[PDB]
Amino acid sequence: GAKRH
Amino acid sequence: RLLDELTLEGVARYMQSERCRRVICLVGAGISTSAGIPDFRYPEAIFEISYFKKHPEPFFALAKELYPGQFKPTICHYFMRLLKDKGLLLRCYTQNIDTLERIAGLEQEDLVEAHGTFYTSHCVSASCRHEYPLSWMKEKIFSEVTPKCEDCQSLVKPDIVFFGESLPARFFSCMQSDFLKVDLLLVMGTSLQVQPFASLISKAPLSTPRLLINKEKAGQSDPFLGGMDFDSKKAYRDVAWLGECDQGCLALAELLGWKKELEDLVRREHASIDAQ
Ligand SMILES: *C(=O)CCCCCCCCCCCCC
Ligand SMILES: [Zn+2]
Repeated sequence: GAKRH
Repeated sequence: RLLDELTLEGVARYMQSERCRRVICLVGAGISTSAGIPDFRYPEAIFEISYFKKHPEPFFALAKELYPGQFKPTICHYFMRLLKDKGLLLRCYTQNIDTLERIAGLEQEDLVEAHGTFYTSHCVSASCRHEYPLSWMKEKIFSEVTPKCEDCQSLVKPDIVFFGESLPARFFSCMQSDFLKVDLLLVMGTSLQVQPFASLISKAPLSTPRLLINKEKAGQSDPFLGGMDFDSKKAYRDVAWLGECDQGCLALAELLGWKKELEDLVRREHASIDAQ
């Protein structure tokens, strides 16, 4: 989904 | 097992074979460090969208301090330009926002800018969304003036994906089609720690060879948590070349008989940029 680290 | 040997030499022989027609590159910050763009490897909020919405000034202050003095693509970028020009490049997925792929001559059709780009900026107001070029963004950043829209005075934001934001729609539509038909994955300058970008490696067919050019081995499955398998007795398709991206691409070019072509291209393009 979203930009994740 | 399409590689005859799990080495750079084996990948080079594979790319010269009839079977290798469609190459996808996956690239990250390690392909731009030799161009002066820093790899960034509470303080992590400066790139998270929730804080940026609350206070955008520290991001634009940071952007001024880290804006590169010149935009000169690296040997790695021009290796991808050779892939395009030789008809091998299906797509370059980049985590980078620095526009160097475009300057090296990759076209928007060639590129999935998975994390956005500074190449363009937009007013954030839903009803306006006026677009601004990097020239305009650069002068607002360097004037230490928070960029505001000239039509509605809302904030103007570079077209980058902040942490916590969804990736662009084009990332998912391209990946759904590209990875059905990829002959070779070239993974350069990324340690595959950012999601969902890193999951791209597991989308290729299980028979597709994957070359990692990077300072460290990356993408292996975590022993606690489609992973790369370089060194097990079952390793059959993944190769790790450990070093600087420029040197790895120069080595692969030489094996392909492209070394003179790559050197001539870099020198001429760099001379042209230096002359602007
Ligand atoms: C997600 O990984 C994107 C992170 C964006 C970092 C922004 C840093 C700002 C400095 C970039 C200026 C150079 C671009 C022309
Ligand atoms: Zn506006």
